[PDB]
Amino acid sequence: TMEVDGKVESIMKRTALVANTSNMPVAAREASIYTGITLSEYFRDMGYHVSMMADSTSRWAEALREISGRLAEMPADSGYPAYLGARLASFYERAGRVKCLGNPEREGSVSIVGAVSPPGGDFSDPVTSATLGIVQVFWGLDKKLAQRKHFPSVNWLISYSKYMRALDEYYDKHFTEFVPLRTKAKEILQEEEDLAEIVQLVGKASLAETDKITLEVAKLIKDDFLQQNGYTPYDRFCPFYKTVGMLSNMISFYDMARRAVETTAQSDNKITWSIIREHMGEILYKLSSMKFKDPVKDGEAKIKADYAQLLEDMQNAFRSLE
Amino acid sequence: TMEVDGKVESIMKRTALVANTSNMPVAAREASIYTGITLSEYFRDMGYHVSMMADSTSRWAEALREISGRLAEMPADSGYPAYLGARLASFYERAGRVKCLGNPEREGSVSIVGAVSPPGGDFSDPVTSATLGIVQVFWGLDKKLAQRKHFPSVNWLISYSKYMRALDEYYDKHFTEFVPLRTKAKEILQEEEDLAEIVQLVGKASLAETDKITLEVAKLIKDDFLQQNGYTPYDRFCPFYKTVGMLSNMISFYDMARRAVETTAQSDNKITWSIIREHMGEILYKLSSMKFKDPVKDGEAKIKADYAQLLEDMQNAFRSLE
Amino acid sequence: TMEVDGKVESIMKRTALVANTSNMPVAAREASIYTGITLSEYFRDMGYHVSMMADSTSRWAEALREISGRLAEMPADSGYPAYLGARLASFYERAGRVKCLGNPEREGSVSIVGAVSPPGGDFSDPVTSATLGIVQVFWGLDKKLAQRKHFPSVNWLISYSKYMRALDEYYDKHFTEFVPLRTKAKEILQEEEDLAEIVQLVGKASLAETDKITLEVAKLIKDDFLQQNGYTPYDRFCPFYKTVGMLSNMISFYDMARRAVETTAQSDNKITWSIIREHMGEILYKLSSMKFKDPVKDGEAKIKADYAQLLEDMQNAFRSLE
Amino acid sequence: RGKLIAVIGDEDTVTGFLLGGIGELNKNRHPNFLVVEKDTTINEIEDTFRQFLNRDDIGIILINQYIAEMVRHALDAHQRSIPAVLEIPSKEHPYDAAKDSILRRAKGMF
Amino acid sequence: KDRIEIFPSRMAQTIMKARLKGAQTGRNLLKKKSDALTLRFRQILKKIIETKMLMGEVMREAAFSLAEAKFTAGDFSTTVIQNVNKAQVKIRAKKDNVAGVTLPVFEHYHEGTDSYELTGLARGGEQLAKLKRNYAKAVELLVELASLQTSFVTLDEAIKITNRRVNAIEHVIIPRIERTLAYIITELDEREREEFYRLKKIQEKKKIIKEKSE
Amino acid sequence: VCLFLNLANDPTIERIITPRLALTTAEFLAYQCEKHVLVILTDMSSYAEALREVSAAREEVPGRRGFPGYMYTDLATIYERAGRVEGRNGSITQIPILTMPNDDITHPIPDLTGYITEGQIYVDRQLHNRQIYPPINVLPSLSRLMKSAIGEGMTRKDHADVSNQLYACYAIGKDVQAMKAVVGEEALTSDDLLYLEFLQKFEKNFITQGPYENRTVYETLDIGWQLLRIFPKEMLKRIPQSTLSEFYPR
Repeated sequence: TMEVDGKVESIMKRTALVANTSNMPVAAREASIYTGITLSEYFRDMGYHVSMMADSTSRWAEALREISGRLAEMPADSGYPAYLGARLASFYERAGRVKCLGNPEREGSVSIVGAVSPPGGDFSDPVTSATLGIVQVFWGLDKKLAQRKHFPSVNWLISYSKYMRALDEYYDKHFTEFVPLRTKAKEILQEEEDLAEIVQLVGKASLAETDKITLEVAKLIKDDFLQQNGYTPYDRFCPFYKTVGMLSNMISFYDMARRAVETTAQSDNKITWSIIREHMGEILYKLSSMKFKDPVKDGEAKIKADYAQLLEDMQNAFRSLE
Repeated sequence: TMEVDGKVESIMKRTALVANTSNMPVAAREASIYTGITLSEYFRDMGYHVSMMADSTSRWAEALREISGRLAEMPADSGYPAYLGARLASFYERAGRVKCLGNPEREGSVSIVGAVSPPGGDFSDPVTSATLGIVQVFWGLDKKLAQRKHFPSVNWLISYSKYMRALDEYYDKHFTEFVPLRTKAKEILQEEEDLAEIVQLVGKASLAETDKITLEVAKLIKDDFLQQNGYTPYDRFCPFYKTVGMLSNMISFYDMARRAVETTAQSDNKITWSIIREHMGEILYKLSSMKFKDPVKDGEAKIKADYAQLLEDMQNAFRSLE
Repeated sequence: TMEVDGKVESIMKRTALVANTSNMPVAAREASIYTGITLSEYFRDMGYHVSMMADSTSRWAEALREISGRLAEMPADSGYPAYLGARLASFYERAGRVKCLGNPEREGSVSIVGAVSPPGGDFSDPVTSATLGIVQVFWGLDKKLAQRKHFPSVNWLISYSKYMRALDEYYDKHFTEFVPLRTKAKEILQEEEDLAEIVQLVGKASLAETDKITLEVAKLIKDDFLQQNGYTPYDRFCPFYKTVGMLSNMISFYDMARRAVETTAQSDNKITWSIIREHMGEILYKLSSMKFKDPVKDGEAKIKADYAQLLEDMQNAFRSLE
Repeated sequence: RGKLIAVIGDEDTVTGFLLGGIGELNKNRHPNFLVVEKDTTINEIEDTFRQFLNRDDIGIILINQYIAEMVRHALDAHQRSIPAVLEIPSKEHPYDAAKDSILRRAKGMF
Repeated sequence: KDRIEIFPSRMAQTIMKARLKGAQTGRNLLKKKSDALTLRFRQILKKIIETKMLMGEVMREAAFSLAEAKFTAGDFSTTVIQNVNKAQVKIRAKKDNVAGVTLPVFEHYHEGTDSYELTGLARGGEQLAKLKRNYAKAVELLVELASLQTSFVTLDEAIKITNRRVNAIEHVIIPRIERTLAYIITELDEREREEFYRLKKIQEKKKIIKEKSE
Repeated sequence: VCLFLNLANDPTIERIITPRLALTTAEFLAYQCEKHVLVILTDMSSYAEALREVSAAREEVPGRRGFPGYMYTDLATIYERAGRVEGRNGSITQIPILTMPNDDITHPIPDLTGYITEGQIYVDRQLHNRQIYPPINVLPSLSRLMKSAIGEGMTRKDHADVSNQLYACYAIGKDVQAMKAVVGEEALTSDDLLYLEFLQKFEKNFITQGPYENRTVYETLDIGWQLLRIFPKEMLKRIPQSTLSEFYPR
C-alpha cells in the first residue's frame, strides 16, 4: 500500500504485473521484457514516470538462448545467441525521459531497473557483462551484508551510479550542499576500506588520530546512515532533505574533528579521538539517533531545525574543547 | 589348468572365447558383445554361474560411433550415437541371477565384467558415463598408483560396489567379522587421504599420535593388504579366509594402538607411535608378511593358525607395553 | 644501397615485390603466394640465392577458408579446409638449395620466410601448427617482449632451428669459437629460465652466488645482445663478426665471474656478485654499450679492437679484484 | 657441549654476574666476559663482541645499553637468533626500550 | 607466464579445477599457520616488553645490592675477576614448537662450581651472599628474556617465509590456474561450436539430397 | 506409494513419459483428490539422456555438452508441476534426484535444475567413504523455503534457531578441524576442543541415522539440542536468549 492524499491505497491501482513462471512458453519468457517495456512506454506517452523492474534479465536471456537453439542458430560467446548484446542494448535504450508525442505538451519517462543474476557473483557471463556495460547504475546488493544485518544490503563499494554528473544541475539548485557532502562520504568509506588492511597487520591503535577519526566516523555512517530499518515507521521512507541533513551533520562532525586534531597535533594539549569521544558522547549519540526523526510526526521544518540544532551543539562542544 | 576333484583340468573345458581383433569389420566388432552375452545366457539357462568378460566396451562404442557416422545419424556428445546408453544398458542388463525357464528347477547366473578404456583416463568419456549409469560395480583406475607401480591400481576412493547391502546377509552367516573390518578399513583410508594433504602442504610436525597411527596403519593396509602381485606363487589368488584374516589382524592392531594412546593420553607415561613401532616392530613386520602365506601349500587351518598367532602376539605386545 | 665492386647500388635493383594488401580481392592472396614462389624459383634457376618473404601465410589460409566456405566444403579445425596442410607443405617444399636445370652447372637457392599471424596470439592455431610441422626454423615471437619493446621479440625458449648441425661445418672454420659460445649462451638462458620460477615464488634471497651471476649475465645478454633496435644506425645491421665478438665478451665475463666466485666461495674473503657489481660498474656498462658500435661509422677493425680492449679491461679488473 | 653465558659491562656489573656464576676461562685461557675499562676503546669492544657472536658455545650474551650503542654497527649485522644478545641497564647509564637490536623487528610497539 | 600449457579438454578442465581447489586449500592452511605464528609472535613481543620492564627494576636492585656489598666487604671486584676457573651456571639448548616451526629456548643449569666461596669469609659474609642471591635472580630473569628473544627472532623469520608463500599462492599460482581454466573453457566452447557447424552443414546437405531425390 | 519403474533397458521414450505419468497422477491425487503428494523423480540425469536420445532421433543439432537446447523448458515442464494452488487443500512436493556426471555442478543437468528448483541437498563422497549414512553434506545443501516450512505451529518454536546454530557450529568445527592439523591438538584452546567434540557428535548422532531409523522433526530437534548443550549458552550466539532460556536446560 501507499499513501496518496493522506489515504492508504493499494499499489495495484498503479502497478501492472507481467508475471510468468519457468514452464510457461519460452516465447512468453522472451517476450515478457518487450511486453513490459511496451506497457511502460505506453504509460510514459501520457506523461507519467514508469518504473519498469525486470526481475531476471538473466532468465529472459536464457529464454532467448533457448529460442535461438530451437531455431538452430550459431552459438556465440558462451552459448548465448549472436545478438544477445544487441537485444539488451535495444531494450535498455527504450528507457529515458521523453518529450511525449502528441499535442498536449507532456513529459514522461521509463526507468528500467533490470536485475541480473551472475552465477555465484561471476560478473563475466555475457548477460551480466552486457548488462553492466549497458546500464548506468548498479546497486550491487550483497548477501554478506544481509547476514551482517546491514539493511539495505547495498555493498557501497561495487555499487556505482554514472548519473552523478547529470544530477549536478538539480542538486546545485535544490540541495546545493549535497554534492561535496556525497564526495566526502564516499572518500570516508574508501579510507576505511584502506585502513581495514592496515589494522590487520599492525592493529587499530597504530593508526594516526586522523585515521581513527576516519574509522569512527565511517562506523557512524555505516551503522546510522547507510543502514536503515525499513520495517519501522520513522525511517521506512527517508525524504531527501532528511538524508542531506543527516549527511551534513555527520560530515560537519568529520570536518570539526579533523580540524581539532590537525590544529593541535603540534601543541602540548594534543586532542585525540579518545578525548573527542569522551567529551562529545552526547553529540555522537544524537548523531546516531538522528535516524529516529519521523517525517509523519515531526514536520519537515522541525526535522531541519533539529538537525541544525545538532550542528550548533556539535559546534559548541568542539569550540569549548579547542 | 585348474583343480577339480583332485585332478588338474584345463580351463578350456569350461571356457569359450569370442575373438575380435581390432582390424576385423566394424559390424563384427559390434556383434561380438552380443554373441558373447548370448552364449553366457545359454549356459546360464542350464544352471551354471557363467562369468563373462567384455574386453573393450570402449571399442564397442567406437564401433557404434563409426556405424552411426556411416549411417549419417546425428551424434551426441563426442560423436557417439545418442543411443549409446540404451545399447550399453540392453547389453549389461542381460546379467543377473535367474530362475531359469523349464521345469527342472535350477538357478544360473551371468556376471558381466566390462572393460572401459577412456581417452587419457577421462572420467567424463561418454561410454564411461553410460557405463556408470548401469553397472553396479566400478573398479576405477588410479594413474598415480599405476605410475608408482602399485598393483592392483584400483582407486579405492572413487571405485564402488553397490552389492554390499546385498552381501551383508552372506557375510553375517559365513564371515561374520568382515563387515566392521571393511567399514574400518574404508574409514582409515579416507582418514589417510585427508591427512596426507596437510602432511604435504604443511608438514608432519604437528600431527597427533592418533594421526600418526592412522597414517602408519593406513600405509600398512595400502602396501600389504591392497597390494597383490598376481604373478607370484602365493598371491595369484587370495582366498577370502586369507583376506578377512589379514584385514582382521591389521584392524585389530589399529584398534589396540588407538586404545594404547587413548588410555595414556593426559597421563605421565604417554604412549606414542614412536614407542609402539619400536616396542613391537616384529609385530609390524609379521603383519606385513601375512600376505606371503600360501594357500596352495599352507593349509587353510595353517594360515588361520598363523593369523591367530599374530593376534595373540599383538595382544601380548600391547598388554606388555601397557 | 649496397656496395658492389666498390660502387653503391640500391637494393631495389635486386628486390622484387608482390603486393596483395588486406583489402584487395581475397582470392588473389593465393595467387600472390604462388607468384612470389615462382619468381623466386626463376631467379634460383639463374643460379642466384633468392629469398622469399611471405608477409603472412595466415592471410592466405584465411583466403582458402573463405573460398571453402563459399564452396560449402566440410572444414578441418577452426573452419580451415582439410587440404590446408597440403597447400602449406607444397608451398614450403619449393625452398631447398638446388642444382639448377640446364647445361651450365649452376647452384641456386630459394629461402622462404613465412610470417604467421595466429589469431589470438596462440600457436595452437591450425595454420601455425601445420606451418611448424612443415618448416625447419621457427622464430616464435612473444607479445610480452614486444610490449616491453624487447625487439626483436623472438622468444628464445621455444624458438628453434634444425640447421644448427648442418651449419657447424661452416662455423667451425669461419667463426670457430662461435659454436661453444652459442652452446654456453643457450645453457645460461635455460638456467635463468629454471631460476625464474624459484625466484618468483621464493624471492632472490635463496639464490646461490653462481646463480646470481647466471641471472645477471642472462639479463646482460637479453638487454644487450638479444634485443636489437632495428631502426637505428648502430643496430639496424649487426654483422656476424660483431655478433660473435659481443657474445664472446659477455660469455667471457660469465666465465671469469663464475671462476672468481667459485675459487673464493670457500675462502673467508668471499667474492660475491655484489662485490663484482660494485667494482665493475664501468665494465658492466661497457658490456651494455657494446651494441651501440656502428659497423659503418666504426670500421670492422675498430669494433674488433674495442671488443678486445674491453676483454683486456675485464681481465685486468678481475685480476685486480681477486 | 652445553652453552655458556657471556658478559660485556662495567667492572661492577661483571663482578655481579661472575658472583652469579657465569665466568669461566676456556681451554685457551680466554674468559667469556670483558670489563669495559676506560682503556678499552670502541674497536676492541666490538672485536670482543664479534668474538662472542662467532664462537658457538657462547649462547647468551649480555651488554649494557650504552656499550651496545657504541657497538651498534655490529648489532645491526647480527641477524641470527641463537647467539641471543640482551641489552641491559646499568648503574653507569640507564636502559631504555627504544632502538634495541631485537626490538627493531617490532613495528606495533607504539 | 599466464597459462599452465595444459591442452584444453574436459579431462584437462577437471585436472585444473582440482589443482585450483588444492592451491586454495594450501593457501588457507598456510594463512591459518601464519595467523597462529603471528599470534604467538605478538604474545612473545608483549612478554618480552613486560620482562624488559621487570629487568629495569631487578637489575637496579642488583646494582644496589652490589653497592651494599662493597660498603661492607671492600672492593672485591678484582678478586672476583681473577678467581674465574669454571662457570657455575651453564645453558642447555631446549626445543619449543609452534605450528611446525621450532623455537630455541634455554635451560638454566647449575654445575655447583662456586669458586667465589669464602670470598666473604672475614668481612663480606651475608652482604656478599645476598649479592650472589640477587644476581642469581637476575640471571634467571635474563635467561628467560633470552629464551623469549631467540624464539622471537626465529618466529619472525618463519612468519615472513609463510607470508611470502601465501602471497605467492594467491598472486601467482592461483591466478595462473584461473587463467588456464578460463582458456580451457573458451577452447571447449570452440570445440563444441565447430562440431555444431559441421553437423549443421551435414544436415543442410542431407536436406539438399532429399530434395534432389524428387 | 505409487511406484513407476523405467528399467535401464526399457525404451528411452518410455523413460521420457515416466515422469509425466508420475506427475499427472500427482496432479490428480493432489489437486483433485486433495492430498499432499511428494513426487520423487530418481535419476533426472538418466531422464536427460533419454531426452538427448529422442532429440537426436528427431535429428536436432546438439546444444551445450550434447544436450538439447530446450532442456531448460523440458526440465521446467516436469519440475513446475508442483506447488500449492488456490482453494485446494492438496499440494505437490518434488525431490528430483540428480547423478551429476563427473561431479561437475556446472553440468547442464544440475545447472538448469538449480535454476528451476528451489534448493539443493548434496550427497557427499567424503562422508560416504567415511561410512556416514546418510552422507548429506549440510554445508553446501540449501532449502530456500525452509523459513516457511518451519516455525511456530508448523514444527516448533525453536526450529530456525537450532538449525542456524547447528550450521554455524558445524562450519566452525570444520574450520577448527582444518586448523588442528596445522597447530596440533595440544595448542588448541578449549573452545576449539568443544567445537571438535560437537563436530564429532554431530556427524555421529545427528547426520548419521541408519536407513530404518525414522525421526520425527521433534526428535531431530531434541538431538540438535543435545548437541548444542555441548557448548555453554554464551557461545550459542545465533539463538536468542528467549529461546535459550526455554529450551537449553535439561
